[PDB]
Amino acid sequence: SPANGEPIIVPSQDVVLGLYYMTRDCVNAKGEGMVLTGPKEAERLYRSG
Amino acid sequence: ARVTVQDAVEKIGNRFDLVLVAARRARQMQVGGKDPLVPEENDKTTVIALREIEEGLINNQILDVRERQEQQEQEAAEL
Amino acid sequence: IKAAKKMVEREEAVVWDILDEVIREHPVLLNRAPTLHRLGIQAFEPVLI
Amino acid sequence: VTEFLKPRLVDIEQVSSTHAKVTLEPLERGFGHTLGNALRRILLSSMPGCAVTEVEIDGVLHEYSTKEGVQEDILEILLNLKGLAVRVQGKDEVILTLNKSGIGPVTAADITHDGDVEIVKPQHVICHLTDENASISMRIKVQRGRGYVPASTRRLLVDACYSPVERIAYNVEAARVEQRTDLDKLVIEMETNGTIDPEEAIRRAATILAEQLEAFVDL
Amino acid sequence: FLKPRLVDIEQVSSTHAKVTLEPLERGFGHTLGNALRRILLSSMPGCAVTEVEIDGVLHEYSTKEGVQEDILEILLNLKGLAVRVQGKDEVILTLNKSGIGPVTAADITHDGDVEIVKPQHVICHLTDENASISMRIKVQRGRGYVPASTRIRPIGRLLVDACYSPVERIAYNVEAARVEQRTDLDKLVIEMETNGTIDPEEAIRRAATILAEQLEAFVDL
Amino acid sequence: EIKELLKLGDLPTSGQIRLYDGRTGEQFERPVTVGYMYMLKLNHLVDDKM
Amino acid sequence: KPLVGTGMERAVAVDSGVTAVAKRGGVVQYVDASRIVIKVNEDEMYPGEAGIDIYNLTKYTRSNQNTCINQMPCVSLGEPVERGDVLADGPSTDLGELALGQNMRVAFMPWNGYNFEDSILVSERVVQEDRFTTIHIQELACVSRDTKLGPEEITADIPNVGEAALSKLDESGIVYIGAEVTGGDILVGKVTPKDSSLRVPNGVSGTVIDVQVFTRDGVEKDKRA
RNA sequence: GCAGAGGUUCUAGCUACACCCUCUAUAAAAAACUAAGGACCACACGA
Repeated sequence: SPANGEPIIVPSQDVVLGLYYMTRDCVNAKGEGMVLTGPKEAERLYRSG
Repeated sequence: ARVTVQDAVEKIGNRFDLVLVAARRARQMQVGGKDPLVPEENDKTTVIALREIEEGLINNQILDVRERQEQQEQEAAEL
Repeated sequence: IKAAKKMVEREEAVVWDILDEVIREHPVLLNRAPTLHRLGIQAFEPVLI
Repeated sequence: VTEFLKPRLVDIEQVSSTHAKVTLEPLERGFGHTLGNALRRILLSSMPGCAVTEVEIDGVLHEYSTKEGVQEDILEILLNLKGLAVRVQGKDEVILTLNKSGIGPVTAADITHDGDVEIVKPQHVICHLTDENASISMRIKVQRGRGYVPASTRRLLVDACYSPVERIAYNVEAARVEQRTDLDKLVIEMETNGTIDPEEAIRRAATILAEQLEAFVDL
Repeated sequence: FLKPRLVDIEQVSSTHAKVTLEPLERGFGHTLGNALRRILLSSMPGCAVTEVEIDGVLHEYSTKEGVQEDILEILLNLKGLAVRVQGKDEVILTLNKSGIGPVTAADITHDGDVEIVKPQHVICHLTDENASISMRIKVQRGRGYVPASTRIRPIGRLLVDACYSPVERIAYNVEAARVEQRTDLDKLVIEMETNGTIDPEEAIRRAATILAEQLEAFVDL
Repeated sequence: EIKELLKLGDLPTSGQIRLYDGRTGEQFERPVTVGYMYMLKLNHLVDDKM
Repeated sequence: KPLVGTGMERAVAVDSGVTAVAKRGGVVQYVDASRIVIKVNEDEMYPGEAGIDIYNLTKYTRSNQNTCINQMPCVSLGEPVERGDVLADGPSTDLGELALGQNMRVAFMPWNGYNFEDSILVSERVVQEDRFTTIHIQELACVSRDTKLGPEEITADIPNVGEAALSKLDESGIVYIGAEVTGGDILVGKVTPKDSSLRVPNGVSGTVIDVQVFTRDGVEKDKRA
């Protein structure tokens, strides 16, 4: 944006809530402490439940 | 098709000279008989001009060179 | 132009695929009515929906 | 009444032999998702396919330890085993013996051939050795199970990657037919370990799903 | 991989009935459940009416005399007429009710092939013994939802909306059946809710058939 | 009062159900509110403004 | 009806003129989609020359905002009504209550951004069951002016028009009641002395329910009139 | 096809933004076709 160096194309309200729900932590959740072989394995684990 | 213009402006780095040169090039490629010196992929003249720019082939001085070459070839057949 | 007007007024199937042909790389200026900053009128490659 | 448009593998623009991108022609609305999700569940859920399931390190016995020369932690010489894509035919519970000393990485090519057991990534660097004297060894037991199963469900146990596929993602999007309003263009972008081709992975998943439908198959 | 097979079509009613498959392998439970539910709700051959012809009514917004209901909501009632065909793909049904009394769907002068499944579905209330509704109801086949406009002629024709969707509510519920001696064979049930025009067994048969046919897009036979 | 009315029917008191997804066919975590809001339809249609 | 109202919607639906209220209690002698005949009870009878009280309902009539001012009888042949009762549910009314919109299952969750900021995401089930369809009544006035050398005459004798143009028109230049007219179609002749036919403005579509032909004295009504 | 007229249709059609052919003072063998269009104030609002 020409007003300030802050970008104007910013995730506004819903996508940011989804990301916050994604990028968070609860000390007890199904399959915690597992060791992953890369982010692709993390996606495979989550989509398999 | 294409999305951005940064790879185009980076060599014409006024972001306004880009518009003028690619506009006259798209003119010579649309109303003129010139064929695109960059492969065409069902893309309009504007993105074709941008692609011809990004490939380091079409710039302001190159366009002037083409114009005066056409002028010389025209006046060579008139003599 | 009379024949073209008739063809586009009937919106034949030969008109839709030609339209999607002419909107390949043709930006359109979206615009909000109470525009204040210059980020209030951008352009996009319109997709026919 | 029953006429339904069917695509024919319209775009199979495979990037690399371990990552393809299948994109079908427009399908009737409500079918792009019903096929993408079905294939996703089949692929992330269950296919025949061999992978490591457990390993007995010769010198190391606890899940949390470390032996000199191997700067990689034993937990990491376990992740690299999860990444060890292995294909076997006929034999199921085959045990692979790894044995190498000397400075340098332990490539997957160092595992002895052990009959018809093939490794698709010979240059898979499991762990690095910094000492000539250190002779690392183990008995990695691969198995041709069906579908992913972690170690928490069930000598050192490692998670299993029985499914040859590693990443399934279908991003269905609208397509067009000359009159039809909105038909969905399914886009399956999918990776694999390399043991089975991505196109072949999709074909085998479709085969499994169809074979689970043969009872009610007609015409 | 054990294949699923129909084992129960328990007809809890005429409007709806659950269909259960005894064996299903781990993971395939919800897979088949969601696939079948989606393919049933989306695409199943319906029979809802498509065109009505009142006797002395020109446009659908007119009001015939004697009927306690205006023509528009008579059509609104008709678009949910639970009817099914067996031999035809389109049929024109004639109705001639006379005298005071609600016009139940049983009054439709049906043939041997086209048979209604809800003979109590009231269409309109006649409120005069000297007034008589007369409808030439056109019934077609089809699938999904088709509005009046998006179907490409005389004055009397009233183009009603189409609702070719025999199923109204599908809900699968995987379970745990201890088949033989192998555990984890998740028994699957389909608490489908049709409108009485499609056999639940035949509904599942056709849904699986279309799923296979469209899945044969990338596989040999 | 609204809680007791909910509990009279064979409905959860918390007012939230576990809406299974229509496409993935998988349970939504964090059970979501479901109820019958009285939605109007405003006169500002689109076919008179397209 | 609103599944959760305020109890006073009945008051706002009876006080307004939308709902034909029973100014005289009695038993419904003859109900119809157009008229309601009320047989007055003995107690509410006028002394002599008594009888019935015909509540002549108003069917589809153009509103001011081009909505359907429609009335539906909510009673049957033989159901008693009392003073101040409600007989015909007008526009956006149900059994005497006020029902502006409808009600359907609503779930509060982000569903793949389609309800991103404030947008609703209605199901195809709403449209399929014809839940939110709204009648809109448009009006197309057309006049016949005192033009020199012959006035404006409404005749089907339109020139430079094919049989498609004369299809929806009658033999006197006026469209039949109930023709599925669409954009550009002709409805009224209005031949001017030398073709000023009132045609459907582009975009608007749908049936034509009623044509009214006013006429001042001094000119004879044509065939459709 | 640039200044006019005529032609097979349908009063009239010469590029009027406009559609075919002829020539510079003469009218017909010929199918697809036609019209250049409209101001100011009050009110309900909506973003």
